[PDB]
Amino acid sequence: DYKFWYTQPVPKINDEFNESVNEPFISDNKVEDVRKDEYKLPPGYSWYVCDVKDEKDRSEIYTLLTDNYVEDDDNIFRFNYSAEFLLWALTSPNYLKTWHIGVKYDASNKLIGFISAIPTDICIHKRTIKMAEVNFLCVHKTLRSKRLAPVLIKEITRRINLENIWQAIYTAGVYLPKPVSDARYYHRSINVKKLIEIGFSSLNSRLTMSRAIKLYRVEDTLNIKNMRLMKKKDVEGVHKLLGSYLEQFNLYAVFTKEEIAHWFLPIENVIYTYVNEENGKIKDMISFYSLPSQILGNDKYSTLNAAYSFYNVTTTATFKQLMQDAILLAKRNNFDVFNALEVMQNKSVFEDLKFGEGDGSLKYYLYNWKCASFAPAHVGIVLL
Ligand SMILES: CCCCCCCCCCCCCC(=O)CSCCNC(=O)CCNC(=O)[C@H](O)C(C)(C)COP(=O)(O)OP(=O)(O)OC[C@H]1O[C@@H](n2cnc3c(N)ncnc32)[C@H](O)[C@@H]1OP(=O)(O)O
Ligand SMILES: COc1cccc(COC(=O)c2sc3ccccc3c2OC2CCNCC2)c1
Ligand SMILES: [Cl-]
Ligand SMILES: [Mg+2]
Repeated sequence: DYKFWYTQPVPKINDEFNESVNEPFISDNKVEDVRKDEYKLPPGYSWYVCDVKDEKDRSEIYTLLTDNYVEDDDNIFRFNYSAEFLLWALTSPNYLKTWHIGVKYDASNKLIGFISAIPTDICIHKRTIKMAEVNFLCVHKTLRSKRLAPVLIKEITRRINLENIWQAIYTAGVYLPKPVSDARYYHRSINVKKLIEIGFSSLNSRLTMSRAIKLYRVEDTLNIKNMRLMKKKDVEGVHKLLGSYLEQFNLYAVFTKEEIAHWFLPIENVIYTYVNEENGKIKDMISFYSLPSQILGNDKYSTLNAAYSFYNVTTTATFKQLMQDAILLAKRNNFDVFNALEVMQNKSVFEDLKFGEGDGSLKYYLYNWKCASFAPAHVGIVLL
């Protein structure tokens, strides 16, 4: 049963829609009727408006996530998004401070809950809808299974609806009512030895340590020799290349020139974008973001450095060549592992490029939207 989810404008567990259905569950909503009062929290807890632009507020959000955010099923790893990453993720064009919602415990003044949204135009099945992208829902490990999460969700929904937005996109590893797509992740080993010493990867009697190192070795030469860090001048070119590529997919964000500069211009230890320019034209792009995991209870290593495949477009190479280059660029930036979802064209290169299947999948969800579900090849958006 999904006692909370079932009260919400999302599909029931059995709902399945034709490709021709593509619409809200609840249309003709009115901003004027949205509740003005904040949702009621348990006694001794208060809403707090986080200023992601303030170093100190931002560090409180960081601590909460470092200690309490997503772990894998074996709880060896916990996501450790850096402060400077959270600042990029939360301050895209037209972002609203009042969509960055904390909850404090009054007696300690400590942040013990968070939820965020940013505004994004989302094209679902060729209809572009102004939506909210929701992320970084977190409750402190000590406060789990007390029905705080639905209060966080309902408060942000109300804050979102105040801006006349009635749809959202979000992703979770947990299964909820009901995904529009479901994409397994794959991982390409870069620093083999580390990955074995921490348990992520393993050896058979056939595959010895030296043999595993050799298996994953890469040639430090790019397939596209002029692939270079993106610069401000490249923004219009990236806009045209990415914008045109993304139109083939069933689900994707429609990016303005301003969002392209926000989402792609490199920031050390956050976002890496490389371009291939020919006649002042951007004809190829690789991008990936930095998402470390903290390694729980390993005597030797505290952090796994991990590049996450973001948006990759080639017109002068094979997609395999392009991704092979993405892997090398991540190795050049001291990543231990390169992670990708089986979205867009990704899956076609995983065998050849020596990716291993992960343990699970990332589900893609819409709020207050009814449509046909689809295979993840047709997914054209990567969240943070
Ligand atoms: C138009 C605007 C629309 C606005 C909003 C759109 C929707 C946005 C939705 C959010 C999108 C966020 C995307 C995102 O951030 C990326 S997915 C990452 C979520 N964060 C984590 O997993 C961190 C580790 N865990 C936690 O901090 C807690 O376990 C959380 C806070 C997850 C749940 O706290 P708790 O102490 O374990 O649980 P209770 O408080 O007792 O609450 C249980 C109720 O929460 C439902 N639940 C559990 N996990 C969920 C999840 N990941 N999405 C949605 N729902 C989730 C659950 O199914 C149940 O409902 P039910 O009884 O019906 O089954
Ligand atoms: C620490 O636990 C993990 C250990 C190993 C692997 C994972 C992976 O989980 C995910 O959801 C993934 S993979 C991937 C690969 C490329 C691009 C995105 C993602 C992704 O979603 C991201 C976007 C949604 N918000 C969290 C990360 C977890
Ligand atoms: Cl209610
Ligand atoms: Mg709770």
